[PDB]
Amino acid sequence: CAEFRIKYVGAIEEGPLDLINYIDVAQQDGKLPFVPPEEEFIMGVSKYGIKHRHALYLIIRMVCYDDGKSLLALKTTEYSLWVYQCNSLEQAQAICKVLSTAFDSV
Amino acid sequence: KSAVTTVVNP
Repeated sequence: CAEFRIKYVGAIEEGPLDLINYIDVAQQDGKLPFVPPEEEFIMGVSKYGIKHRHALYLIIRMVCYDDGKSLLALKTTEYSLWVYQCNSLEQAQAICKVLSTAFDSV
Repeated sequence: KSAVTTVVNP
């Protein structure tokens, strides 16, 4: 149950490499924007779910790269692809670390 | 060292 600081991007109504592309296509079209508004939201990573809540069983994959900022990607379930934006890469990678044991928590 | 990290659901 740790809390974080992020920026929001948007949502859609085999490996992680494919997930990055689907954002880059939906970004070059205009479905989801590149640079977000400065509005800072809390992304709490609890045992219950991603605290607007997301499951821990239905979640599949988390990706973080460098679009000196970063990006984020989820996979809840017809599939969903929730996209965010982190302050840096290290903190974006640090969120994965929480999911590494929160998965082993259930 | 790393550049892009991920975690898969078992």
